[PDB]
Amino acid sequence: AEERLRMAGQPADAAATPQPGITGRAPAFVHVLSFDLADTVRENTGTAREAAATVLRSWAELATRLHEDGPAEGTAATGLLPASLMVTVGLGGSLLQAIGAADRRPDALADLPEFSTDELRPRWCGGDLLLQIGAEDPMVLAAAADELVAASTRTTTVRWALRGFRHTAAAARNPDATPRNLMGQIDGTANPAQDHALFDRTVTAREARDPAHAWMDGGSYLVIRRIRMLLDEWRGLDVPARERVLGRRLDTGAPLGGRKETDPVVLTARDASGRPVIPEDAHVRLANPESNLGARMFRRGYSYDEGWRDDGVRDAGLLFMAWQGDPATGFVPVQRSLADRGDALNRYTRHEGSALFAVPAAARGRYPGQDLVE
Amino acid sequence: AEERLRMAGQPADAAATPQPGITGRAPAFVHVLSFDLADTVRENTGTAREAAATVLRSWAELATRLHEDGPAEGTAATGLLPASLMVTVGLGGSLLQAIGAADRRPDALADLPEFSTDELRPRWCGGDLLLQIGAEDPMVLAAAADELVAASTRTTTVRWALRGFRHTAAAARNPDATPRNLMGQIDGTANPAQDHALFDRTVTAREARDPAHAWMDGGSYLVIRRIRMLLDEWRGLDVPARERVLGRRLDTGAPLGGRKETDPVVLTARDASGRPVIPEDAHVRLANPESNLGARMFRRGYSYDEGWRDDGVRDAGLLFMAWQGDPATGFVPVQRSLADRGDALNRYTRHEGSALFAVPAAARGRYPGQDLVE
Ligand code: HEM
Ligand code: HEM
Repeated sequence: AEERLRMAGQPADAAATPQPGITGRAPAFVHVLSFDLADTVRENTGTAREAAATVLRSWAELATRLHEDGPAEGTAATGLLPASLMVTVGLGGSLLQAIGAADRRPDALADLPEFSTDELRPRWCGGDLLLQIGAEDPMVLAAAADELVAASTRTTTVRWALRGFRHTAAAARNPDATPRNLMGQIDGTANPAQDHALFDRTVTAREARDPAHAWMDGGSYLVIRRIRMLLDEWRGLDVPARERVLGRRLDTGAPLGGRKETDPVVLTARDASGRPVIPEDAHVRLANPESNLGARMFRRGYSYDEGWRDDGVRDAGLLFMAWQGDPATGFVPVQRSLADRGDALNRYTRHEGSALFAVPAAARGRYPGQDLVE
Repeated sequence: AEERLRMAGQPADAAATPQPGITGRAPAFVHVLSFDLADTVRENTGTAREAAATVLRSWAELATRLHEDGPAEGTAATGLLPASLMVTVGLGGSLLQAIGAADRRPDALADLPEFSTDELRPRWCGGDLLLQIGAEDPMVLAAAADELVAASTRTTTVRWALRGFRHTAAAARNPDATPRNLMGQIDGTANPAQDHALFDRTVTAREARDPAHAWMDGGSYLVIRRIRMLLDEWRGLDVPARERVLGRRLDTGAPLGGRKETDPVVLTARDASGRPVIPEDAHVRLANPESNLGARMFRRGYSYDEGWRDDGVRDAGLLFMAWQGDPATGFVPVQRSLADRGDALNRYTRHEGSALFAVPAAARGRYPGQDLVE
């Protein structure tokens, strides 16, 4: 009962680094918003930089109030508990271009490459600025998102936005169990544990050798992918076929040759026929760090459901979010493996949006990106 | 703590009448889906009737399993508590036309009139068939909706669908408190209490005098309105101005001349100037049964958030749902008062979708609409 109620009844840890929204338990709901600087503030790099400073300071001041007290009285969230409300601010490479700070762009903020399976909509890609807003309650989330967007109106425009969800802690039979996605799969098993030195090695940017790039010291890079799931096709597969696509069992989450969710995926194991226990094209084989020269990431994603598009196909799937110190040793080589080496999951998924954001560490009395912008 | 956990941890009352989804505590989430019979089943009224019988029986059988056991293993909801999952089935007047049952249409199923403030999109209006799916958890809801839509694929097509939300019970400081909407207003105060004879008088269809219409005995009629809120304009009003628009206080929900949420709205009360305490154009004045020759309804609505449309304006608002025994003595005269007599709330709202559905009573070993269709 205590763990069923904790997420909805407690505030987030506002001191979590680099910013709230990476460590700790992930709340049940997310709103991911990508913003562009308004066309009216782009006369020159100076007017763009002043706009960026205005909105980043405004968001930081409001985030501090939201973390400490919640959405104000007179909002949709009046009368509700803090529900683990957390606000994360991210900066796109395009922001640095727009404000005349190209020489401050770290190598890790390089644009993501195209991949062979991309079906990306340009209006769902990129963005100068990111807000990731999380909460255990949708009304707390809605009230915070409304306030934060209102603070941005004169300097920015919403480029794209997506709401996502997981199960709520209150509805979990076992509150410590790994969540499932819309394909019914246990989702998150192989993430590095947060109390582990592997977590910081995976998530935190490498200390800059160029002081122009040191504004990202202690920060992390977020890759977002909007991945539609082909759920009608997936529904046609029986359970053994679904498990062959993934490499893990649907009921237990165990690797196909194991017995428990936490048993290791043994990529060298062979069955009685001499063929691999984990199929050659199984998702967990091709995504494994062992298949990618050690590339690793922290996946903290959400499901989304946008209803039905005009052609009648369901638009629902995975709001994929991966955290790493450098996309070149995380998302990028792994996604190249999935795209080029024939991940069986490619038959049931479509990457339709994409963005990369730099998420700097919080600093006392300073707003995210201040030492970049000012 | 017990009331914070009850909605997420308990099944719905599957024996609630006319069907689940009207009485009891309303779950935090809803998915409203409107379906049309597929164009391929409309050769004649006989092929349409056979399609209707197929999908209604399929939905009823699946609803029985969902109410008793929840979404199956191998779905997104595996490992979750029942979360008050409830499924309601409704029938549109257009269904009765399509299956050759025009003489079975009760007078109360007459099409809603146009109102002077309508801004309705035709693709967001009407429908042959309704599913209202509710749950306290979004993954339980998503899994049930997926199964129910899958059961409908060969006979129907989704016409429109909208997901809605309230606060979760787990996040309520006071779990018995009335919910708020996206304008921050306390929403639901004047509803008839469920343990009250007024509730059944308000919600339940009047016993038919024509046996051809008796299939709706014990049922209710649902009016759905998709009402966009002009939240950016609303944000410009100070609190006294917001309260003047509504007629009730933002902090307490009391009528302007009262002290407590439950104090009566005294429409005859005058201030020291001789003017009404409750303004002449306040929403709660024009919506009051006293202003409408006793017309009354049971409002069981949800908030929605569909992001931003192509013109950049936020598409969020109220998924209005009103239950009554006859729209002519419920929704219709009240909406005519709001539209024609200048409700101040008209300045901040836009009705963009609309539907009327007949929701018949459940019967032992029979599916909703069986005695109409067979
Ligand atoms: C909708 C698309 C996807 C689905 C449904 C999906 C699902 C899953 C599932 C169920 C697992 C096993 C449990 C776990 O360890 O988390 C897994 C593992 C993993 N996935 Fe995905 N995934 C998707 C896309 C991606 C993408 C785009 C990437 C990276 C580019 C990725 C990287 C990984 C990694 C690194 C692992 C852990 C492998 C290991 O070390 O054992 N996934 N995925
Ligand atoms: C987005 C649009 C609307 C909003 C924000 C809104 C909000 C409210 C609020 C805050 C109350 C007071 C608390 C309560 O008694 O529930 C109220 C009362 C009421 N509303 Fe609305 N409403 C909207 C649209 C409508 C519509 C379309 C109808 C019917 C056609 C309606 C019918 C009523 C009724 C009957 C009452 C109770 C009046 C009484 O007996 O005191 N409302 N509404």
